[PDB]
Amino acid sequence: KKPPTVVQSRTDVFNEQFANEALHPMTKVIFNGLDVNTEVQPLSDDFKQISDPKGYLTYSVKYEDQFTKKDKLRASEADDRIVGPTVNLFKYGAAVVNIDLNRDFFDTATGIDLTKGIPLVQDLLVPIGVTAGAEQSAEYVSGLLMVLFKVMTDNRLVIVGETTTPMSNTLSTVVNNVLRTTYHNNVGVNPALLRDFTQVNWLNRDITNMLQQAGTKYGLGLTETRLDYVRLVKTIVGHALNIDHFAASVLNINLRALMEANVTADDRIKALQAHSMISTQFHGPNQGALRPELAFDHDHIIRCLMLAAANYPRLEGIIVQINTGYVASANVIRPVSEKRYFPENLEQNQSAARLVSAVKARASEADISSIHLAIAREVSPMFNVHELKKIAESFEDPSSIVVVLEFILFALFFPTEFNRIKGDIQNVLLLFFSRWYPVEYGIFIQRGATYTINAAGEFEFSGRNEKWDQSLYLSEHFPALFSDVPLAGANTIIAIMRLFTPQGFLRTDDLAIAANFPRASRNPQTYIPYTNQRGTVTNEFASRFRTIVATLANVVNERAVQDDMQKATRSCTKQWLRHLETQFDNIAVAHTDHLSVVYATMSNFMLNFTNNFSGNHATFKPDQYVITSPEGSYKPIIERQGETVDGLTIIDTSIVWPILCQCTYPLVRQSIMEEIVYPDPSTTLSQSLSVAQVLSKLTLPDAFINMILSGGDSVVMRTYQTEADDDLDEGIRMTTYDQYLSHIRERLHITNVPDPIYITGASTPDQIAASVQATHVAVVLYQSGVINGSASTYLRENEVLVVMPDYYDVVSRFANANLQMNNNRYHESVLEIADIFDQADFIQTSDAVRQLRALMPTLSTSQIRHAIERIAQITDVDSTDYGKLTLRFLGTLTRSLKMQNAQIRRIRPDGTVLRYDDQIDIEAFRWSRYFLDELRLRRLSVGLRLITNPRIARRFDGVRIMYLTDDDPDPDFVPDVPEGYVAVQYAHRLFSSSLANKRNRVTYTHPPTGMAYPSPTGRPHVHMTINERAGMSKLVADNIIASVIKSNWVVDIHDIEYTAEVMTPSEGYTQHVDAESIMTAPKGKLFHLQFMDGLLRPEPSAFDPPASGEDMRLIYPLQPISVARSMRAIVNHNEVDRPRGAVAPSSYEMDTGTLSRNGDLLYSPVANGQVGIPKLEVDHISFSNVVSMMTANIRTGDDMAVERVNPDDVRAINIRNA
Repeated sequence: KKPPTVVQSRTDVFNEQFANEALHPMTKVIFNGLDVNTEVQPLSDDFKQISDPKGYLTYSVKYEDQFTKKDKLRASEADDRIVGPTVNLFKYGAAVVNIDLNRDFFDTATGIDLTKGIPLVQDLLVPIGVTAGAEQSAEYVSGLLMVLFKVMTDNRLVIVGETTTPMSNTLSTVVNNVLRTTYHNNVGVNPALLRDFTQVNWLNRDITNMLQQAGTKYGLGLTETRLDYVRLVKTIVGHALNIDHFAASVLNINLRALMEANVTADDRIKALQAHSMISTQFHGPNQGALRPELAFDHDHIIRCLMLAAANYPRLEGIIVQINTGYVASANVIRPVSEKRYFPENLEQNQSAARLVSAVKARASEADISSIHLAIAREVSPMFNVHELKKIAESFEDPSSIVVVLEFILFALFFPTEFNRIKGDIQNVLLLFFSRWYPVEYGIFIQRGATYTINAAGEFEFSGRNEKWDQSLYLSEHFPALFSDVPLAGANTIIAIMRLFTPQGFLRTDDLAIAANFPRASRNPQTYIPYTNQRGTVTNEFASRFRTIVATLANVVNERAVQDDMQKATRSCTKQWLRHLETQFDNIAVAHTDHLSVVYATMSNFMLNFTNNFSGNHATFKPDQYVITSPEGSYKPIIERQGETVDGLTIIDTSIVWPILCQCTYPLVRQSIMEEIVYPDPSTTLSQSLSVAQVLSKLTLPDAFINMILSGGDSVVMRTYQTEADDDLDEGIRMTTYDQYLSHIRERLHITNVPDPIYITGASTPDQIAASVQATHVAVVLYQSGVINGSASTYLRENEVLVVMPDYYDVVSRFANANLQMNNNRYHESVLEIADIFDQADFIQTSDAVRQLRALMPTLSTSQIRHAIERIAQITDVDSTDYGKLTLRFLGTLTRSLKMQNAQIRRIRPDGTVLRYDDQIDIEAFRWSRYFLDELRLRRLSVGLRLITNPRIARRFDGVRIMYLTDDDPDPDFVPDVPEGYVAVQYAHRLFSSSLANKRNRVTYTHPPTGMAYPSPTGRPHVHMTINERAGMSKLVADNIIASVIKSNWVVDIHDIEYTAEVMTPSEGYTQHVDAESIMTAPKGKLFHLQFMDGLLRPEPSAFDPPASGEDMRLIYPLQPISVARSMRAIVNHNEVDRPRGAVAPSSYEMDTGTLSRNGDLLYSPVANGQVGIPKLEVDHISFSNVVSMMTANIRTGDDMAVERVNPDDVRAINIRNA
């Protein structure tokens, strides 16, 4: 390579040993403004800032090609921007008008295909174990998941785009009563603008009839103007757009939570004071309420950081690397190549040759990558359990007291990292005491080598001489040397363990709570190792080491004279023990003045979210949270698995020998002044936001499918009937105890209810009602005895689930007075968990999600895995230039954890999952709200009203085969079953091959008569109902469709799926559907039937010679087709005033109404003194709404500029109390 010219490298060692000082900062000019040095990024990249909003539902028109005219209609020049694109979409000749999902919002980038009318996503939920072409029907059920997913993640926030203001004398008076003084250039399309502009007379009459009612009042444009309180400029205007109320409700939730958060851009200063030095100052710029911002979400970030520690245990390497980057950027400890482990004329002394082999064998070289790592491990959270670097000592000589002095200095410099490995230090120290104090060692062992904490606060010592392992750190056993309980006879061992006590204080996170940062406790309190020591002659931290060595020089003296070693070999020990006295006085000025303001400001970072230490080694344990789940195993947060970050778990206690001796500090040298480097906030702020932005959207498809399937779990019950004339559901509902133990009992420890009562036969129904009113699920437990006839009347009426231990003679447990209940009279049916449980954010029991689970196929724990990997393929998350460095660091595995009804609970150190406690855990752990944001539950409730809308539910099931003529075509015509038919359920027992007339024929047997009907000609009038269509022969299906044409049967097939597009008579039928595929197809094939609206057919001339053929029609629907129809046949008939069956638009489509103070949309009031009906209560669809949009004077989420002022002296910064 290079290596340069060893003369030039000999002056390299001379250069880096004798460094100097430069860089005077004075310039120094008058500035009559605000001297901005740094900029601040926004705390939450949350909102997009689109200008013209696109709705969820838009109009769609299929024109009839003959009556229409393909020109653009030309109104007046001022009206063509308002009325123009409406009359060009509802142009004269519109056959049908359908209301469907918007294609350029639910575009091809989200994988939703809206070509066939319904949403269809390809490979989200595919049923397994079916025929290879039977997955098409399940795409609708997985299509509505992605439509619900896009509404939920719709973070748009409308800014006023390119509006225009017309003159009032340029618009006609039929528009000038409508237009509210301005309008966007993209006005959209809405049939209320068709008033006095459309050619069609009955449509112009029906819209004039509706807009003159009291029930509606259509407007367009500016309604509200929230002028600001101080600057007097307009901030939030409400424009009455032309947009549907499912998209206008989401756009108002994004504004009602941005402007009514009342946290400005100046609260980013609170997030800088945490990520900078203590008692620094930030000035200006006072941007006020014209620069709003979301509050930093405390409940969500601390909820995802408990998944991110469980799924990704390499997260400890992220937070330490961010904390190491703050230590190395402070220039806090700088190594040098000059050793001073020994005083002058002691290393070459022959007496201490046994001593200098014990200090130079422990003191490693001063590598800066590990001293900075040792500081940063302290305030960091612990995820992998730290274990000790193995120290092999036998404690033979009195010069082996160095190893104990290694542990004293490691207990004072790093008391937090002393606690995490204090047990493996006992494994070394029990070889120390057992070879120096053998009389008092056995007195200590007979009490115990470990102890536990009793519930009554006592110390239950075990009594077993056990070597400690770093597992048992998570269990209830403690190291027994650190109990600080006096023992009679062992007074010396307890006295030396009083030298490992910490010398610090307990500082609350005052700058982190006010910054509203994530914390995993109630009072976030960290342990700073030593108090700032301003203005003292004798340093009160260095004087602690005076009294430690004064005890250790009596321990090493009694060990020396017991084995009558030399006067010289003992004097060289005590000269070395007071050389550690002198070298500690030089650095205790610089630890307790310059480190104690670094450990203070590192305890306020965003990602240092746990308590590290309390102040007592005898009682403290880390709060062991887990991610519990009833349908899986709990994954602990703090969990020893040895998964290193390549040297992060191995704690090296030899780090204190370079810290004590061969490290120069920026306060020891007074004589130059170092001009202490205050690090900038933006390096550790932007590394903490980028991690908290990546993992906030990392379990985002993990959360969505596990929110829909939250109640998808089920139990097995039986329904014992107790009277006559009962159905399958009425009766006493009874399940087994093992079915209760696996599913229902673990969900009662989550919902925090008492145990249900044990009814013993002698239980009145006012006792069972006491358990149902307390435990909110209707579940009681059986114990013994015979339950009286009084309580059987209560369990029948309220459907209370009774839990039995076994199904052994179950009627004998009830006092069956009616004698209708029998051991073989029941209906073994399922019972979903969502049907008996209900909480706010635990089980989604809403009526929208209730329907989708009935449309999903038989799922698995492998298809939920495929549905998560498919959503994360679609939505590639936002990833900054630091976030890509973290995602390929953790980095790949996520599917090891069940997320079914996952909550966050503590555990006992024994291993049992505790309940939620109102006074120990934080309030963000009681209900993990599907691990979602605060906003995206409010967007979700608008999305649930969009899925259960009948206007988009166009997955048509059920089909009818009949042989009527097609002379008046319309999709609404379900053919009526005639008068004298006989309804017959389909079964394979009916059709069979029978020799009839010299030929084997398929023979139908009519079940009311039993007659055999071999030919399909003389078969009776039968209304056959097919429910199965599975295992059906092809020859049988040939006979049935032959029986429809010949013998006029009506065949219903209820178990089919199809879509339907309403054609026009000029376009005609493009593609047909055969009757072979309508019978012999797999269960999940999604058909596409085309129906023709024969209302706009060309009426034939009166002198036309007639044609020959007839238009027949074989396949008919069951339910009304075109539920999405708004208007139909927009023409004017020449004989009659309005055409046959042509419909008028509903008045709810034209109603702006007002905007409520909460932010919900309201219709127009029907009378005075009446609050208007909210638009999300009814199932009607409104296409004009008031959307709260911000103006050009807001600028949500830009970089604001501050002034950082460094403090003057690093010794003048107070830490405690404040």
